[PDB]
Amino acid sequence: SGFRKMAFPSGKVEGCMVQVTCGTTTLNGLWLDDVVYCPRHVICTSEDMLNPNYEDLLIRKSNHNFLVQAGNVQLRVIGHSMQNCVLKLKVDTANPKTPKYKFVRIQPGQTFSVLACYNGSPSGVYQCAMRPNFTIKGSFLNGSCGSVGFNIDYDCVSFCYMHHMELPTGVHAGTDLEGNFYGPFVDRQTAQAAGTDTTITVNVLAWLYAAVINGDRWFLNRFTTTLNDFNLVAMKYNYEPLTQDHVDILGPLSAQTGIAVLDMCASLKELLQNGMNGRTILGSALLEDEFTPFDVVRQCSGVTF
Amino acid sequence: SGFRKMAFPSGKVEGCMVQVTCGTTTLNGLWLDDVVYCPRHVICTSEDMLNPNYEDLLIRKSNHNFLVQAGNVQLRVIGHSMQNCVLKLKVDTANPKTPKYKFVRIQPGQTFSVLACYNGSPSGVYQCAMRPNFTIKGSFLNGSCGSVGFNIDYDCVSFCYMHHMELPTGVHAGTDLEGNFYGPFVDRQTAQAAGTDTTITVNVLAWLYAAVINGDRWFLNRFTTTLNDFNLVAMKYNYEPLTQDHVDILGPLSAQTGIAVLDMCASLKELLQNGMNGRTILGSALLEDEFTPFDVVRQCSGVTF
Ligand SMILES: [Cl-]
Repeated sequence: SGFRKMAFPSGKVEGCMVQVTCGTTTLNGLWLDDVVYCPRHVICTSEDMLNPNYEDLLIRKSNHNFLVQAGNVQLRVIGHSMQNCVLKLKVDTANPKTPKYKFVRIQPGQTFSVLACYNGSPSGVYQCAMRPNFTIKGSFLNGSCGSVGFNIDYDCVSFCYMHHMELPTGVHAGTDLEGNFYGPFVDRQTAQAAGTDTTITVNVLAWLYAAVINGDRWFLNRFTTTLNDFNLVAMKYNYEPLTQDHVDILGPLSAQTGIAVLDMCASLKELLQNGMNGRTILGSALLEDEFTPFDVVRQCSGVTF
Repeated sequence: SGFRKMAFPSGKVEGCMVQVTCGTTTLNGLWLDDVVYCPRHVICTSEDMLNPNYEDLLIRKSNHNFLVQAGNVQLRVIGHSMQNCVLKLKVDTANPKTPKYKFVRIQPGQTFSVLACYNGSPSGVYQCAMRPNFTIKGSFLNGSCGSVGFNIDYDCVSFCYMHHMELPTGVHAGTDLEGNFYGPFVDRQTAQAAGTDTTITVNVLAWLYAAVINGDRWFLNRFTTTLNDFNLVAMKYNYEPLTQDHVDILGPLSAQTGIAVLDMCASLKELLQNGMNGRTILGSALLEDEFTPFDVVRQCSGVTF
């Protein structure tokens, strides 16, 4: 029993982290087969970041200007190219630790693990979600760019995020591994602000199911609701509208616990309207929305990799 | 910026996890050099656990009864012994992935990362603390025993916990790697209940410092206090008494932020007496106590391994 915010084991990704230095700038790269992926802003100065022209800045860079180091050993760069907001540095040696991997672009509401790194060295691992406003709430300091987010399906690492930017509000923005930013953000130091941080309703419901499975039940009530009635309350509280697709995804948790999805929605409705009254659910005093239904099933069943 | 509940990278420990089977019971073992460590209750049936005599049960076991498997490859057991509540299974092959390591017995209030495993396979990683009542609040299902907790200091893994038992209240108990239980718990299925779950005051204060560093400051006030005055409130709210040793440990965070330790204590006092008023601190609606002062410095500075 027990339910914790749990990251995937990070060893398969640790073996892919390298240091990338261009001039005075050092960040992290991801070494898969004979390619190292990193943020293109490695080529920028702090000045350049206000209004960088990356294609022009890249003209002054050659293969030998990209210093790539794996632990204590230097990698030889034999080519480089820009794809959207990432650079692909072709090296002469395939990473011998390359896991089975995929690149995936995730949807808002999906979760993933981040391996925070500095100077190519892993510092820690934690769990995040792609927020509905396409930011993530991470833990990133200067030098952490190029750290990646991922999921694991048995032996295959699906990389979904690379870290690029911190907004003035302290939230984080980045790209998929094809170099396309999530949301409207760009790799320049400019006035770009995050939209409404909507709560991921289907994830809250999954976590309430997790609570029931693990003994926390005080919030269950005698009520039910409808999708349309619940969504009137969801709107008031800046929650994502619940759809029939969400209901269907919660089917397995509903079957396991015997609590109809719409009954759990009525529990959530009362929690939103009345608060917690100083009580806790799975050790939290607020409604947690960074566990997906699949996360809950996984952790409550013991799936391994 | 940002502050997250962060575990250590788990790769060095992943390479040490094996499966141990005795008769009908399968759990996890830790393979370091030519020894595999696991809970001695692997030799028990579900019946045996009410009142097991481990020395008598072990008489009926030989080396060949302990099936140890590392991934898909079987290890040959050439000896076995019991040390307190763990078994040490000597194998004929040293683990080639053995990291630099130490065994440490931690103090209540200290934190560590857990690599939850099943059938010798890692499932996830998360951060815990040794509670003042010597339980931990983990996420463990049947088959997770033998999963370990650890800290990393650059390249050295300090193993501090091995998982053994779940109490009827859903909290968890286990041993150090010498097989001595934390607290008064025993590896039998009996009436043993946890004591008061005291809040780790020095950790709350460290996390409040983390909040100030990362932009959350609304709880700072115009007040100060003394150790003795603060401890009158700590007692009322089931907080650990704050000592001068704790004050000294917070010195570096006090120097960085310019907020005197006793001023932060006065902020905490007001939070305990008045609640949060529906506000949050670092994304939490309660006072988090599973970050140590060293954790906060580490995450706010970017230490790597
Ligand atoms: Cl909370």
